[PDB]
Amino acid sequence: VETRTIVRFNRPFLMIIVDHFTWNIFFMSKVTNPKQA
Amino acid sequence: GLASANVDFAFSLYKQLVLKAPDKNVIFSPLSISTALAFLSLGAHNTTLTEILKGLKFNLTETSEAEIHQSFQHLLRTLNQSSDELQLSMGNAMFVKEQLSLLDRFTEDAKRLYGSEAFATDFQDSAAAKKLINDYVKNGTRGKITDLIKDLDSQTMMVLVNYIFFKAKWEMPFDPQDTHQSRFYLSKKKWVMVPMMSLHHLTIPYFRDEELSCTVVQLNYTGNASALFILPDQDKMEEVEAMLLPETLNRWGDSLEFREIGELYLPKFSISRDYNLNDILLQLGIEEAFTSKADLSGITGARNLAVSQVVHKAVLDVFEEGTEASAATAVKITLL
Repeated sequence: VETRTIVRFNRPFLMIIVDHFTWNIFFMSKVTNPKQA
Repeated sequence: GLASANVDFAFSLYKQLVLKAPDKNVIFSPLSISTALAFLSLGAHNTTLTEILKGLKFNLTETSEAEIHQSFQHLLRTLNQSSDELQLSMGNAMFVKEQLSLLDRFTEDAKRLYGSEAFATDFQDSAAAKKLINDYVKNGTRGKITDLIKDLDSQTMMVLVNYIFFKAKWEMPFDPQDTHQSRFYLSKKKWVMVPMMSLHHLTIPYFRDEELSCTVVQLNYTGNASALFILPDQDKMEEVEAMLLPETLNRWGDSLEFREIGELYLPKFSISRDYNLNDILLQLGIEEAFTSKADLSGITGARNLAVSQVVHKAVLDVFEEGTEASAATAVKITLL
């Protein structure tokens, strides 16, 4: 029996866009409904 | 040591947004809003000033005014990078009523600390002043934020504007050949079919937060920026939101470790929101600035200015090659 990791963003999630050094937050978001362009 | 204040402000504002409409998409730039209010605070005194600075979550027993503004000055210097690899720009502007003489200290501080542009505007023609400001924001956001200002009172004396623009490539981009339609569950019962991008056999920073019932992964951009994704277990979103604190972000950062992930699936999406932030800023303790007791006499020397509205608009676009995001904030200041 092997151990594996699967990640599926198939329900509401958070996305935080951050600066590499300070981790200051440029953008904060929650996707409850992924509307299309 | 002051990024924690901006993170505190970001999460405190987030929670207020979600309390008013728990099921809507959220997108905003806390850094844009913080910068605009710090810019405004250059003209504030007494209770108006301390409420703004504490509302931005700075600790005034440990940090001086000068240190606060310098931290925004330093941030602005770094958030202006440009290459096909990563574009990040931020700008500040003041739109000043025609004939209105500003204090030398305010003008000099704004230029030195916020790098601000200034424009004389005839606010009596509100449609023209609106066009002027909206075109300025459209240019600064490369067409992404249009109609930041939906209306202006003809009694407006000054508008402070901040915009941010971000365009980045993934360090590990998705291949559209492997983007396929599958279900995204809005709730345990309701689903929508969306294009799910995928990556395989990848090693990225990963943390399963068993205590907070969520999974955290970091997807880097090419350049000095990263995306942190947090996936709450079903029905745990509201509690994960309550745990959004600077200490939680720090703990996540300390706990991420490279891990081999067999499959990762992320939807393509493009969202947009606009806000009137008056009520939320009032909840965070910013009150006198909006009233006849406002003390903004540091702008012209006259205590006859109050904040009428603070508005914000932001957009987020996520796709196989990278991400495009932008936002802008306007602080409308009217005559008392």
